[PDB]
Amino acid sequence: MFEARLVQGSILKKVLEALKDLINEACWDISSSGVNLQSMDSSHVSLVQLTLRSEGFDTYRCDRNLAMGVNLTSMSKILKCAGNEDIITLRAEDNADTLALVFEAPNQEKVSDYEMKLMDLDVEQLGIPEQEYSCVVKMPSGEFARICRDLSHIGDAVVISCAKDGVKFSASGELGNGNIKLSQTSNVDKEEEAVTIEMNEPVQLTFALRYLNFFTKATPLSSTVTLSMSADVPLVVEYKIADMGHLKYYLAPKI
Amino acid sequence: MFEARLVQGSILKKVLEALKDLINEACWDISSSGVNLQSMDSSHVSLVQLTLRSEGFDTYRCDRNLAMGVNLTSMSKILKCAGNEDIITLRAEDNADTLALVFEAPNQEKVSDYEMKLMDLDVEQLGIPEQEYSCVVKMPSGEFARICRDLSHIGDAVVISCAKDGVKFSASGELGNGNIKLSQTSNVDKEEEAVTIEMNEPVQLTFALRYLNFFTKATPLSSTVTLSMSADVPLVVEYKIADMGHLKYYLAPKI
Amino acid sequence: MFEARLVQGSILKKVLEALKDLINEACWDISSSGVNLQSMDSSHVSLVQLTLRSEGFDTYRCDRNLAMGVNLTSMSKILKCAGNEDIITLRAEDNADTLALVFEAPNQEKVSDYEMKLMDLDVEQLGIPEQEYSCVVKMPSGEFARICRDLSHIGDAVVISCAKDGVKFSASGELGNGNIKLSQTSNVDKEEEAVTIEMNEPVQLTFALRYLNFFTKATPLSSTVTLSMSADVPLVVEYKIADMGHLKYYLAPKI
Amino acid sequence: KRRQTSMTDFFHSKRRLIFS
Amino acid sequence: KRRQTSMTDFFHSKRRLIFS
Amino acid sequence: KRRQTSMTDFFHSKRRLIFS
Repeated sequence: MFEARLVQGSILKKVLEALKDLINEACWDISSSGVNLQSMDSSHVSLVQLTLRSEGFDTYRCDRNLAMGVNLTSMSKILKCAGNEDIITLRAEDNADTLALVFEAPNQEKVSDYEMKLMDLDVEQLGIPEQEYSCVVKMPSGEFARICRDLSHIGDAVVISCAKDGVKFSASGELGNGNIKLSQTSNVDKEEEAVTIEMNEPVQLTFALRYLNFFTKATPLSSTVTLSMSADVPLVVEYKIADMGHLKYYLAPKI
Repeated sequence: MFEARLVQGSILKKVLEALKDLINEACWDISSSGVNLQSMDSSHVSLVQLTLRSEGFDTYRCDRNLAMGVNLTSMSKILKCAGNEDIITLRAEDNADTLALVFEAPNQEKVSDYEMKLMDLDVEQLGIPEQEYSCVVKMPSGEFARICRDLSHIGDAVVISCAKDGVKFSASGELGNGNIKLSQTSNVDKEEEAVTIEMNEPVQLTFALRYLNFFTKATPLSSTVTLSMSADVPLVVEYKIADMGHLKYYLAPKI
Repeated sequence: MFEARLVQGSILKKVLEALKDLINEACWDISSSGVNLQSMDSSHVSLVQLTLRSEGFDTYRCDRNLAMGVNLTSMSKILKCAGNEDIITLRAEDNADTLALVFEAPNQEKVSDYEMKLMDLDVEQLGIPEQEYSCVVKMPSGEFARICRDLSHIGDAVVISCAKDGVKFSASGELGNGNIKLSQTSNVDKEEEAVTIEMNEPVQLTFALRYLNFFTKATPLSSTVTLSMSADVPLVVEYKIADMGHLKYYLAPKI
Repeated sequence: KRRQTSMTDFFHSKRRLIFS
Repeated sequence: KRRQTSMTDFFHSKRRLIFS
Repeated sequence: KRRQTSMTDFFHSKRRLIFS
């Protein structure tokens, strides 16, 4: 028996609104410590790692580990049937090939029951090494999304160049070029609206903007976003899920 | 001479925004008691009955009965040219093949005149028996629209099962199933936000969701909606037009 | 060296959002008195004349005159990368085939640099005679846009008939006709919301509504719009750019 | 379910000719 | 109406070559 | 730039068979 009661259900909705466009299908690993997901997109250029820790839920029960082959399209379709203020319960058995989703409205007098068909999956998982990165930039999520959106008008690629005092995003195309320079902020009057940079060595990397534009659909999950970059390795775009866990987008560079 | 002055003109706009997508053409019957419409869609699966009583208008004049063959597409196009706070006057003769629509703005200094070409029609009208229904459910219109919209993500059909203490809407497709259970409300603190059920016998019927989604475009007409169901007969979806009349959508079941 | 610092940068954005759909490419003439543009659309049915006087900018420097062949599509794309509260600087050389656009955010800590490729152009310019018009109508811009939008539902052409006490816009199509009559307002309680008419002789002209619908995309530039009409000559649709200059749309009639 | 019925399976159909 | 005129039927056309 | 790499050029790929 697996049962997770989550009061702030909208979170999960957001989780599915940040995934279903990048990955159509994924394996959801359910354990006593919570929910884990890892999945490359069909082009294997990007990867996603989702973590929803058990303490994030209002209640949580998981006797034995379960691997749920899930169609994220249908799951997003089902989560579309849940309100923002809805309390959502996930429930699954062991000898059952489905996932139950119970939506409770704040009346209380409206109750929804949804049974999602689970599927078979032949997927690839990657071993991700626990490492330290040369550049770590913490910035507003909306700012990053806006930057990617804007530079998407210039070219296909974006050059992220991080120094110690500033982070720059550049783009070049047949109409010309564009440079966006964000300086470090004196966070003497704030905390989340600030742009901070932790640098060991200056880093310069080039990435595909379409994948980043796929990534920035996790913006409603957090007011902040962190970018981890090292030389000639995949970029990590992390969104923190408050009182819950995180969502990480890995993107292979253009060496 | 036929002349109807309506201060709250937006109503009529709504009336045309709830019809033109389901029926492209209809006969408008004008009499001393008001305006009546009855029309099946091209597939004859659904029917619509519109009633705009004469006392609903600010002023009303109708000497002899008139049958106006009207293209609801062009009529909606014309009503798009009227503001929400506009006072609208309908005027027609007997030896004229057009309908005049006068739009008055709340300045007063803006005046609009529109002449709509009327057309010939070979339509089918149905004899609708005055009857009592087994189940009558009065619920919020936005709630019904939301339910149809949501279950439209699951399957093509919706199973409405009404008991004495609750009304349920179910749907099944190749992604799984979904159940939505609305309980009766203790209307001790409300009137329009409540869900009430008048039942003679429990009723279970299956309907096509696309037609219902056509029906729910009459939502701006009222805050409430009533569902009349009996065994193996067309469902009645009624929207009350305040201080005016009503709009009824009949939908044939899937026996 | 040419350098124009404009604090209210959104203006320029609007300028490009009112042009790029009607004309894809244009020559920007830069002189000590400011910026001038003149360009017919590809069908030569309409013409546009833009004037941004130097006193409208916060700072302005122009040593020698410059003719910049500009792709308004790419320029609009670049201006999409600027915020509404952004301070925008235009900068160009003489021996350079590009235009620099610097966007400054109100932090101040965000800085954007964009280099736009300039192009070669073989364009036609018209000699526009300085004349007096028979009818000049000053009216709300949103009102004009709304009227064009509405009459676009009736027919392809609009008949503007201006007398001394009122201005009328008519349209006819296979669904019927429509007349919109705006009377002169007693501006005893207003200034910009008023409709005024200066007439030497009553004027009646017919125009294509698609071009006017192209014109009304300059609505965010001003709360007012002026229509200059004389017999069998192009209509002038002028939008005033506050503390800056103007934007004029000339439209050839249907004689 | 089995078959999607129509409104004419329940109500009597009256044909009407409207001129305008 | 009869014929949709153009702006060149009223104003004199000056051709210009712009290099950039 | 020169070549768009993939995630498998950096991380070791583990194939998994999930039944449900």
